[PDB]
Amino acid sequence: ADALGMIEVRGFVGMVEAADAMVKAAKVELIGYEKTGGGYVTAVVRGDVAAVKAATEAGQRAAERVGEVVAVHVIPRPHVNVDAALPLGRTPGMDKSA
Amino acid sequence: ADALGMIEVRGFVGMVEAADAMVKAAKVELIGYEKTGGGYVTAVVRGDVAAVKAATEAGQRAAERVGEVVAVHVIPRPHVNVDAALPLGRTPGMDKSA
Amino acid sequence: ADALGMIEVRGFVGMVEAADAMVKAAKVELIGYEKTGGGYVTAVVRGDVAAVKAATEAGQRAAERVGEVVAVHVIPRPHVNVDAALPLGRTPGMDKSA
Amino acid sequence: ADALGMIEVRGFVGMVEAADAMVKAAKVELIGYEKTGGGYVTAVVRGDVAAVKAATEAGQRAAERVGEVVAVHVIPRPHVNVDAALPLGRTPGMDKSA
Amino acid sequence: ADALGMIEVRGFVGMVEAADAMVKAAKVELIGYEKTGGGYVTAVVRGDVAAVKAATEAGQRAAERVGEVVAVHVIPRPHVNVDAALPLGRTPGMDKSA
Amino acid sequence: ADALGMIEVRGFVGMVEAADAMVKAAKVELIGYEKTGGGYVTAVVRGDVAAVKAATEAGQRAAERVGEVVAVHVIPRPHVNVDAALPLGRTPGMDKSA
Repeated sequence: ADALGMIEVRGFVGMVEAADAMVKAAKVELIGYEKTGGGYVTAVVRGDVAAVKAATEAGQRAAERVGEVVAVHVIPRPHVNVDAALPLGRTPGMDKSA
Repeated sequence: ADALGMIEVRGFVGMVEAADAMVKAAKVELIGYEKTGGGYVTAVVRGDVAAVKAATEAGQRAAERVGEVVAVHVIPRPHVNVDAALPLGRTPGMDKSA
Repeated sequence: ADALGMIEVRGFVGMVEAADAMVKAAKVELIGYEKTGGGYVTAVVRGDVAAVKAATEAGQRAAERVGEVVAVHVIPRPHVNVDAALPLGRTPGMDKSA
Repeated sequence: ADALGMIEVRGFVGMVEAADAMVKAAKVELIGYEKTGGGYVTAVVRGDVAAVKAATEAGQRAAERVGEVVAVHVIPRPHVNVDAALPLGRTPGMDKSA
Repeated sequence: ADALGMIEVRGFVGMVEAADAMVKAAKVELIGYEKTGGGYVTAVVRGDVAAVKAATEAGQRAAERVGEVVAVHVIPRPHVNVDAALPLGRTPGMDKSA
Repeated sequence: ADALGMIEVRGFVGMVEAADAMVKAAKVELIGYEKTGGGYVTAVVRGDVAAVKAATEAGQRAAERVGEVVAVHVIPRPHVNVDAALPLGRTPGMDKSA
């Protein structure tokens, strides 16, 4: 599975800026955003480990100027159970080559 | 794609005043508002880069008199993945010109 | 469009008292209330500029005795885009004379 | 219209005790409860003005022993627009006598 | 009606530990849990007064070690209006012997 | 019934890292995650008592590096009423062996 990048912000605007910067910096796909209430939202991007690493670093830098960044993290090889149980945009089995 | 303008406020009233001020200040379309819970809401406008910039600065000014503004930001050239994955009122492909 | 009055309270009871006082003080219609989570709720009334001004002032005075008022604001002539994009009870086109 | 009694608590348990105490203290009907997020909930009772006043004071007393009461308020003669626009268990027109 | 026991925790894990300890300590039924947002959740158990009293005391002791307990309370004889209007797992009339 | 493991975090990213670490550390199934609002989320894993214990300690370790962990707890032998009333991924009766 592709690597996993996540930028959590207590602020929609900052999360949007994180997402925009990430997809512009590297070959990663913004698959969606998670809403957990209380003003907390998370931008999720996926791609190769190198791409997700470069995107996440750029997303953090730019979002920090506009909003309240809660967390920034990269998971190079997410477990298949994680992708199946959590909404991260790469449901196992969703593949034409499968 | 149109430029993107956003005023985030922990308060519906302040966001409404922001939104009202933006569409009055320049030729921009208020496409809707995002609810992220915890009292956090974001007014979203779209238009040309010059127009959205003029709108947001007036919106920040107006919202600040009524509420606690959380974030104010403009993205002149938002990435297509962002408009596709996030609800910003400019879904790629939604155009009569095709 | 009719003028717009809004009383935001972090407390349902105080918001209800705001709403009750507003419709009693002047010729304005309580069109509903907006729920943005985190305990935040907003009472929305509409009517002529003078009526909404008198209502909002009475709503603020009484609500302040019972709850936590977040914001109080009046918009005399809300933009048509605001009424169309936001739930303020006067959707443009919803008129028998139209 | 019946008088309106309300006990708002940042805590479900405290609200439940408030509601229980109100309907036990006087001839009032617990019509339901409002959820505004952030842990905020409001118990709503309806009945004659004397009954709701007796209920709320007992409810405040009982809720205070269990939780953090946010607001306590009585509206003897609520405006018809309020009962029509807000969920208080006495929708105008809902009556067999017509 | 059976007695009513409630353990409110600002934390799902602590609420789960409360619920588990309660049903293990005495003859009470965990009927469900109430979600009021802001991280607030409440475990609700019902049974005879003695059983609910023993359960609630054990639920409080164990939950306090794991999470943030907001409120703990027992209602021996909840009013019929409470069980009808609030989701506490004993809707009046839901009985085969009725 | 399988043992129950839980990592609660006020942050989606920290919870995702917890969940990822748990299923990687031991033979446990991430059954899902609970959303209680206010930014609070809980990762839920099921498996043998030894496995879930190994998972949670690794999950706490991993989540703590990324976010603010709210609660960490293991229930070796959860009561059947808990699995029936709460969404923990092991509904009693859901078994081919019957």
